[PDB]
Amino acid sequence: SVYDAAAQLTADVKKDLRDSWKVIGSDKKGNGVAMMTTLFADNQETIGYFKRLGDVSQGMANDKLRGHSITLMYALQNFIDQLDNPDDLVCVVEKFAVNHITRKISAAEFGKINGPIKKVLASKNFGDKYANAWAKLVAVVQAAL
Amino acid sequence: SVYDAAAQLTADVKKDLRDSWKVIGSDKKGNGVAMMTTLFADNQETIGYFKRLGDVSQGMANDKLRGHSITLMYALQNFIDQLDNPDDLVCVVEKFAVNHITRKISAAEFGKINGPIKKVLASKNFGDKYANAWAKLVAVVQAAL
Ligand code: HEM
Ligand code: HEM
Repeated sequence: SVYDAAAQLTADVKKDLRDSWKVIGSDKKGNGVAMMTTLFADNQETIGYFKRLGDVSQGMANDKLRGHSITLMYALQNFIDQLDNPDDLVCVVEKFAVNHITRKISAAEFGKINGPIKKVLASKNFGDKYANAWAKLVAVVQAAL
Repeated sequence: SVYDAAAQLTADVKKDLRDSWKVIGSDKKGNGVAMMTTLFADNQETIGYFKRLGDVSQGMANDKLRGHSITLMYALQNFIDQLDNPDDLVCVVEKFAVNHITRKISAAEFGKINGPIKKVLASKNFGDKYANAWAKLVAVVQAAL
């Protein structure tokens, strides 16, 4: 249940999400592309889904990948801004869930983003505590897939 | 080209866009839904395109419409944040252009959003000068359709 999952976002989890987002959200282009390239490097089997983006190995030089990556960060910004109201968080989560359901992305495969997030956070000196907080937010989307 | 349309946006236009966005972008849920409901009220012929959202006459109560409306405002937030780097603005614009090209939305049809934007701006006392500024930003997307 997406609603039960959303209920897991306690006061402490919400603060950790906001505190870490202040840092990684300040450079959407840089961190967005970093998240994507890490996903492709650590999980080669997912590259097939991103056929439209072309040669993703080009990274920042790939205009489609850069546009996609920046936009992905605004999806996260959206989630963060909705933390105060669970009903609004749920409706935006289900909107993006549909974007992935149509792409045939399962909850299990969506969860492969946790690795990349953990690594990007770690590069900015945010440890497991923060990685786990983000895993709970990702879990809300997983519940809708 | 899209780059040409983007590179054209002058300092004064960007100033008006950012000044007005500070206000209408401060209540994404409220103004986003207002924009969509106005589009449906003034251009009833577009309702059919949004059948995935269900009964759009439900307004704020429609969770799918609310989720869509909030997300649409983040696309605009994205545009506004990229104003000073045409290269980044172009790649995000082309990303969203694809979202509409796949739905068979022509440049002319996409321009129907200007009416609703003008009205929402006016509700906050931003006159024609501001509506014209926004029409220029919308024109950047039209250059990609
Ligand atoms: C934090 C997690 C993630 C977020 C916030 C997210 C967000 C997004 C957004 C906003 C889009 C664009 C939707 C559209 O315009 O159609 C997108 C597209 C896509 N996402 Fe994700 N995504 C995430 C994780 C993943 C993962 C882990 C996979 C794959 C294993 C995935 C696969 C896709 C695919 C295939 C597309 C379509 C790309 C295209 O052809 O343009 N996403 N995602
Ligand atoms: C300020 C201008 C506009 C912006 C920034 C915008 C933004 C968006 C965004 C972000 C999406 C979601 C893309 C996806 O997840 O697939 C969307 C979907 C859509 N847009 Fe727009 N849009 C605008 C104007 C229009 C206009 C004027 C029309 C039609 C005359 C239109 C028709 C559509 C349709 C049919 C969808 C699909 C809705 C669905 O089934 O979920 N858009 N738009």
